[PDB]
Amino acid sequence: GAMNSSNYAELFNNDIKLFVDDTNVYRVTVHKTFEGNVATKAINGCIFTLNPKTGHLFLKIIHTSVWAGQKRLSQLAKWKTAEEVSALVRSLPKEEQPKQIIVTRKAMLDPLEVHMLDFPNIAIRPTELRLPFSAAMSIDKLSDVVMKATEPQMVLFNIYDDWLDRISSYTAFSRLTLLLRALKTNEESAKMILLSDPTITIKSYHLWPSFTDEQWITIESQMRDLILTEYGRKYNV
Amino acid sequence: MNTVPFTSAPIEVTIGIDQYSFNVKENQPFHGIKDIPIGHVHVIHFQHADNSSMRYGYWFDCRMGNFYIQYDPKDGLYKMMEERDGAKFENIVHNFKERQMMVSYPKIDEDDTWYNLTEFVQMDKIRKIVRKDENQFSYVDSSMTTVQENELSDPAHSLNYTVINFKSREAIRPGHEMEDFLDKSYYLNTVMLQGIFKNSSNYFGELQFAFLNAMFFGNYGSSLQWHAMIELICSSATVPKHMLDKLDEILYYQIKTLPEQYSDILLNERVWNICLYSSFQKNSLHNTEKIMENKYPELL
Ligand SMILES: CCc1nnsc1C(=O)N(CC)CC
Repeated sequence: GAMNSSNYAELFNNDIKLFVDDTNVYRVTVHKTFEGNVATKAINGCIFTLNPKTGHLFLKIIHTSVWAGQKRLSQLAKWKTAEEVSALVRSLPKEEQPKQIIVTRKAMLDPLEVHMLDFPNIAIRPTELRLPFSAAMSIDKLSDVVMKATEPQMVLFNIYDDWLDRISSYTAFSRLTLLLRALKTNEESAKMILLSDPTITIKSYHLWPSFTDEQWITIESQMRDLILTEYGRKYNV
Repeated sequence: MNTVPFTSAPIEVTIGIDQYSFNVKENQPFHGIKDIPIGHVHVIHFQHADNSSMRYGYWFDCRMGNFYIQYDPKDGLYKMMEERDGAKFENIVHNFKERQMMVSYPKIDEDDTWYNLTEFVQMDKIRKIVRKDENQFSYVDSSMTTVQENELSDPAHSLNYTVINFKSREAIRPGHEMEDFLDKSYYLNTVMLQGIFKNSSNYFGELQFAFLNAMFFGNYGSSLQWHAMIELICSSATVPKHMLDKLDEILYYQIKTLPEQYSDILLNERVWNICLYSSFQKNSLHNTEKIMENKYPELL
């Protein structure tokens, strides 16, 4: 059934699973026509498909050409997401296919279910968690590869860099969701915190800076403050 | 005009024939039902005074044989049986009619309610849904489950309705996932009409039979089946014009005949709102929409 606070540790057991977030698949800038009416112009999007145990990210880039001449694009985006996730599963060896797929938005359930009819033993699950994966496009390297794409393209990342050499999956997922929650609530402040010290760099093969354990504790604490703050600045508390 | 005589009525029971129902007292001198119109299927059904649990009854066609009812005190129900001896039967019936011990199926139907509810229902199709080949008539009751319900137990007692499942490989062409799920015309017209049912008359007959079992026996799986067959039409953008017009007449008479106090259970809000107001056919069911609005606007 649905994934929630009660069954959170299930994410880090040894059953292969993937989160699918579709919030950045269909992206537009809304603007004005010469006649003063409003039009949208699409920009490149991405499906965010993530193994929460290993950190492997399957970033399917959605090129704006896929929308050409199509109607009802927000509905199409959900079905295009499900088509691409099903294609990814079929591309994997059987022993690498997930046993569950968890969609971050419930409107993806029926599209994914129908595209995965060939896979009756892969459970499609919603979740009650309000996960911050929409903020993936605030990670500069992921944003950069999406915007530069000139054709459909799959790019593979590890969203945990090398963290699993020192911390568990539970702890790495918690750090990731904290970082992303901060970038979502105040991207500018969040990015200031991550780069403030010019001596800590981002390795070419990494997404995040190379913090020591002590520096991660400092960073994580600065991110919590920002989140509570914005929760005050928002609500006035 | 045909007759279904009763040996006796040893227990107090409510007996219904079609949309008519009447009460019989324990050991009342009741010996059956005469003047039954020829040319239609019929259903005789029973609800005991002492255990309203289990409504049950028998679908039959008097052209296919001479049928009678007899209470069985071991199995505790009114059983339909066939009399093979034609002259033994006319004699039984004639003597009962002479003693005026049979109620008469009422002659005037200004709106022909029963024809309109059974227009496409044939005995031969009923007998394929309800499998018991040694009898010319078909037993149905409140508790019988459908094949599809059994998938999600005793098969000899199942309702073998046609399985409809909107998230199934039968319903969804590979490569047309979105198209086929949002517009079920290929599942309606190619899979079901051309492939399985062969024509719309047979589709409508199963839809009508499912409704009637839902209404007369409170059979839950039958109600599920009725609504799924409606939803499959309403969710198809491409439906033969004759089918849409006929469907409007079909549903109109079903909603007209439904007990006003059973709409809480036998009508599925989601299906009806989608069918009358959101589906491709939201504008093609004027009479059904008119009577649903003037009779169950709460549900909507
Ligand atoms: C269906 C035959 C029958 N049996 N007892 S009364 C009756 C009848 O003609 N009714 C029921 C009152 C008309 C509504």
